Amino acid sequence: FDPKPINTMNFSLPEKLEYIVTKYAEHSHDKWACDKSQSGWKYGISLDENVKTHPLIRPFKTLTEKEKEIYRWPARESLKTMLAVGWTVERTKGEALVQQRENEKLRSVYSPAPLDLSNVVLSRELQGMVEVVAENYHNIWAKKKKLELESKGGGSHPLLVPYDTLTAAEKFKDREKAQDLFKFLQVNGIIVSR
Repeated sequence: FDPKPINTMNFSLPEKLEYIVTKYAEHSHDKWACDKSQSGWKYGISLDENVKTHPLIRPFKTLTEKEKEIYRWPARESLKTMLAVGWTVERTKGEALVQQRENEKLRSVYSPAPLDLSNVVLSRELQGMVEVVAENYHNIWAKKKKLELESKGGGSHPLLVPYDTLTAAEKFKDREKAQDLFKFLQVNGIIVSR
C-alpha cells in the first residue's frame, strides 16, 4: 500500500470561493459550539472543565484571525482538491441566498443554530464524489502514518490499508467531513460537477 494524496500545488481559489470557505468555517464553528452547549458547556473567559466554561463558545466574528483560520484551512484545501482532481466548482444562477441568510441572522425583533444539513439532498453523482474526497482524506492520513512509521525504524499500523478495505465505522469521519462540505455547497449557491 502506497497512498498518494491528490497534490494541490499551484491551485489557488478565486475570491468568491474563499468567501464560501469563510462561510463554511463559521458553519463548522457554530456546529462545534452548538454541540458543546448541548453537552452542558457555556462561554467563559477561561477554559475550565470543572465548571464547563469554554472561551470559544462565542460568535465567529469575535474569534482571532488565527482561530478563524483553523476552521478555514481544511475547507480551503478540500476545494483545491476538487479543482486538482479535475472537477468544476462554480456559482449557480442560488446567487442571493448566502446574503439573505446573513441578513436574516442579523435581523432583531450568542446562541449558535447552524443549518441542518441532514435535510440536504445529494445527487448520485455527488455521492460518488463524496467517496473520492473521503478516500483522499484517508490517503493523506495514511501517507502521514507511513512516513511516521518509517521515521521510527519501521513498523505496522492496522489502518495503513486502502480506503476500500476499511469498515464503515473506520470510514465514518472521512465520509462525514466530505458529505458535510458537499451538502453545504449545495445550499450556498455552489455546484460541483465532474
